Amino acid sequence: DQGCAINFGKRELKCGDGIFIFRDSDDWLNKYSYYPEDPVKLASIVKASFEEGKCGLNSVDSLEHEMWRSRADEINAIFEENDISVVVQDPKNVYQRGTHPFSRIRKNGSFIIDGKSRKECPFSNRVWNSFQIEEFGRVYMDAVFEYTIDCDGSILGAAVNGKKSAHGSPTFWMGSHEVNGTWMIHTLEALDYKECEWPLTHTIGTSVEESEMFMPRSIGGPVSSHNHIPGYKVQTNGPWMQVPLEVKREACPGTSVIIDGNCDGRGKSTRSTTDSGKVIPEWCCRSCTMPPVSFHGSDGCWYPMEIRPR
Amino acid sequence: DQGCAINFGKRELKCGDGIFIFRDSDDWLNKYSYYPEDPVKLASIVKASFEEGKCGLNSVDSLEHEMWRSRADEINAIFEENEVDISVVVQDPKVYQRGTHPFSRIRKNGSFIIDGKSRKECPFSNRVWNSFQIEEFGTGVTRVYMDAVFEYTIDCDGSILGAAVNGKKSAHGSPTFWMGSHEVNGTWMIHTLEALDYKECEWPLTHTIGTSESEMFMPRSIGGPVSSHNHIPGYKVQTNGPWMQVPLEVKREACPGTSVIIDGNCDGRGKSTRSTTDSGKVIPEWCCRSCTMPPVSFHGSDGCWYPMEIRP
Repeated sequence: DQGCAINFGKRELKCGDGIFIFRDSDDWLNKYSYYPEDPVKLASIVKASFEEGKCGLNSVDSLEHEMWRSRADEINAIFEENDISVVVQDPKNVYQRGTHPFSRIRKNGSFIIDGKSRKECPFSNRVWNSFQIEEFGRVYMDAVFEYTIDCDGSILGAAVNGKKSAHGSPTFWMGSHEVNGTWMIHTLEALDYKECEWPLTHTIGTSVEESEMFMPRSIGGPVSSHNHIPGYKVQTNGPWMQVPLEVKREACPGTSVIIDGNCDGRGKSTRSTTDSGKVIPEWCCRSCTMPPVSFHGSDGCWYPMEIRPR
Repeated sequence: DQGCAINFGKRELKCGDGIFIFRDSDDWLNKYSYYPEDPVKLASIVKASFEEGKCGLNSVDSLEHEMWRSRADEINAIFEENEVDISVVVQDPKVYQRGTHPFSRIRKNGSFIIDGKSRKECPFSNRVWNSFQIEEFGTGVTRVYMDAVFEYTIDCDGSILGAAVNGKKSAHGSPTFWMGSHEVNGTWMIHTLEALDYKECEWPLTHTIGTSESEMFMPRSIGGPVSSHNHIPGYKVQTNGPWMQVPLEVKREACPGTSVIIDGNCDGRGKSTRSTTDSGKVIPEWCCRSCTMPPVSFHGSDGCWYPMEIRP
């Protein structure tokens, strides 16, 4: 990796060789060309998997969904030639957990790629995480017949430096820093809602319990010391199911939080506006930090589980 | 951090933002100009430590030793001008060991030996080891600034470390250490390891990658990441290894003029032994228990050495 970074805090320019992790993989929104195994073996794989009694798939991330939407037509043409057709519907960005791996090779039935749990096949009868990537990047994919719950490590990244760190992915970016001795989040952009856990071999400083972390493990978020914000426990019932998120350290427009010690807390997150689009600027919280945190997603301003409407 | 990686001939260019670590920290050998706390208060600190019963210091890294060598004279001059019967002399550990005291808080020619042989009068007990912290990492056109600390700590300083992982690639870094792992057919395994000192500060738990103590190649106490990335298959922890040498280079190749054959009959797990004997003659009769086909061999001061699993 022959490159040439430049800092501005410590004022370096140092060039040479090493390891680089770019965020801009979060910005190359559509440049990949996902080529699965081949236009033949994949067809037989899905045909067999349907023939065993798996109604439809369940994408794991936006990359899988894009690949399937682009390559449904080739598989349909192949089957035409050699009684099943794949119809790729749309989840907004809320890829949930399927509970089956692919199956081994040996009316108009359908293999819905990721559809609503319409009482005809629940999430139980779906294949979720049964691909793995061989080339970093055009990306080639290979099928797998073993169930897994950890995300694919071939596309992840992590890095630490002097008082700086960053957990990356093409659809995720968390950036921590150390101030006054401790490590705490300061950037967080999520473009999906995955449910694959972060692998241990790509976490930095795995020496924590799952009770101080900000982003929970199941939603997919590194299990480390860098992943937590002081004064806030795990965000189980957070606003994680939304479209592109951003965790921000500022009170949401028109509202205010006054640090108290008498108002109940630790329930579920609540939007700043009511169901009729009216703000409620009467927010309290228990012992929290001086500024509040607030997500910025699909509906807009949400608040963490420690900030309640008084 | 707006930098990028370039491919020659292919003439691609991918710039942006992120985190960048470079090996070349093990290439830039002499540009640092270390500045201590200040010319005046460091003198008072070492004077107070001497008054409380600490014979001398003990450097931990090459950076501290070079700083002391460069800046002993200023402290000597300040001491002279303040009329005090002390003077610091700095010797030369070729191998930095462990003291047991932090700097003491401020409130015939005595000797405050920086790092010299344990001459049965100033043992390691009366020595200060790890009492500094880099605050700013300089500007350059680098000038590392150091601030005292009065609490004993056995971890190294994180302001100069760095770790990174990517698709099937990893690297733990320092200006005096570079381990680089990769993932081939399953697990992770070292493929490059260059050490320039013999430190004894443990790697910090917050700058490791995959912290999930009997398979690690480089031991913990010598100072080496506690991670799954830190091991070589078939070779267990290197307690009595050849770590005490000047720049090492863990190489995966047979040693010159020798030969290794895997055997299920010979002894193992002893101590590291050099390829050439005490008289400069090789011994090409090397055996190994369960090991791997390409043997590993530390290349240090005297040349070839061998791990603890390979015996003559």
